[PDB]
Amino acid sequence: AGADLPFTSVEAESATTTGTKIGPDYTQGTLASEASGRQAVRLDAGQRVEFTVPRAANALTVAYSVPDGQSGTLDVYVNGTKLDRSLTVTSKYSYVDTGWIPGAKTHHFYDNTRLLLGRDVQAGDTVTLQATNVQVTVDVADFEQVSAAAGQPAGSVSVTDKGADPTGQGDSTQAFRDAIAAAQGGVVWIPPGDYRITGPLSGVQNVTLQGAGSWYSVVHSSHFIDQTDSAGHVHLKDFAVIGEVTERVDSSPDNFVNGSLGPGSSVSGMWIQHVKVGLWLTGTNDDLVVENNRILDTTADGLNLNGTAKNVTVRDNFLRNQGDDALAMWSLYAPDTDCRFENNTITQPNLANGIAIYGGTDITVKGNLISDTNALGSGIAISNQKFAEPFHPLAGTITVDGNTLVRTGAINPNWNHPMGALRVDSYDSAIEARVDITDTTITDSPYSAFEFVSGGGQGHAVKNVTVDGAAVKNTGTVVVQAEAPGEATFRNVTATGTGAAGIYNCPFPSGSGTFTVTDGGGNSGWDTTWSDCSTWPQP
Ligand SMILES: [Ca+2]
Repeated sequence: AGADLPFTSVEAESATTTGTKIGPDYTQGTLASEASGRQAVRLDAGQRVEFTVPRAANALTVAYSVPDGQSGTLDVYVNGTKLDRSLTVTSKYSYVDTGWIPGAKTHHFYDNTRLLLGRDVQAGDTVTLQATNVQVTVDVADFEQVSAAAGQPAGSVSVTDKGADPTGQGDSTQAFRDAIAAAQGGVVWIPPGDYRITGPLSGVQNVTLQGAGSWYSVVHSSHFIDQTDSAGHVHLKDFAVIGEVTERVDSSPDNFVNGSLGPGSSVSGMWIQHVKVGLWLTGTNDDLVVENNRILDTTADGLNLNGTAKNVTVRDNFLRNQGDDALAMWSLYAPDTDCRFENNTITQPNLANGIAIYGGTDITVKGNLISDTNALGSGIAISNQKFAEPFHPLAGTITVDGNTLVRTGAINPNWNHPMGALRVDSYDSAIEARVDITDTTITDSPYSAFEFVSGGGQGHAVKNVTVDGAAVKNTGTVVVQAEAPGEATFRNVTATGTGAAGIYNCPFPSGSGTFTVTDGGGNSGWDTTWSDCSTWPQP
């Protein structure tokens, strides 16, 4: 499961250090709770963490936190020799409050900082991070092989020929606009450099915007593309869009893409960071492919298909440190139809879900690796929670296949009751789609594995659900947390290390009916039921 990625992560807590390990802790609002693996290494200015390089690499991304209000640098050594550049570390993009979200606490403590090494280290080499001028809590480091900067394709129109400033001083918005107009049906080239784009660009259609690689062609914008419609055939490729967003303003489109890329479009090879939402997509995006991107450090969702999406594929992306659902489909206005989230890797959404499907028709969630979620969500949520109107509830077949969910689920502070790793939630209406949950690996869940709930207390049925094939290991409470009326069939679910019981079956509200668990065969390790519905299984 997960994205096919040209990098390998090494947890700081698995490296050799003179600092202090923090965690594990799942408690909402703690520094350790937002760390990958629930653990990190605090480095005083004393102290270093020495990583053994896991693979050939020439680039480094580090997830870290520094105290709010402070900033500094983190030195890098390779084989005991100090590199001549350091990582910039700051709290500027961290420590986000969302008081309007009930139950949310201050969050978003970490950030990601990157550096080309100027060297190509190899497996067995040592990369050491040394704190010098600020206390740095290091979570995890990614070791990547980044290709050399690509050359300009023949016939493309360079933004610098239209007046763009690759030193990042002047505003390049008009130059990009002029290049797009001059390269209709063709390619706009973004040479290596830093480009300030106050933005937004609109009328982006019939054009490829291509950089030399997301480590070389860097756009600095907090409002890059914003348009309600487009003729489509837009291809965004191989550049970075890095904003300066430090808060979540729901009414402000402080996003990389806001609106419509039109039909037949694609987004690939991008590095998207320090925005509110990476891609807030509405309207016509038929057949859009969003693939092989990194979306890091966003104060809200990584990507949301907010209605009308048709045959959109989001695949092979890496998402870390989103401020809400990392990937979401919200079928307002018109159903998202035949869309798929496939083979993505998601870690540490600060609140809410790894993947959330709210309504929609014939949706696939396949092959994703989702780790370390927090209060207010699940690893995967398949949901009829509407939030607003006009909403289109789940319809057709929802295919949830081949996903791996690691340390997902959390106590919701609004109930003091937990959300499970994977939930089906008949929040505002009964499940009228078929929901097929197959070949799921659920590992080290702090609470329950599978949850079936009508989360608003309205008593709508969770039904038409089949769970077929699962490897469930080290579940804190129950394999099945059944709190909605309805029915589901379970086959081929193998559980080990279940903390409390196989099944908790206690539907609410009283008066809304029973939930029938059908044992379809092949199940093992969870053949017990929690005896007392008036109590809660504890981890
Ligand atoms: Ca960690």
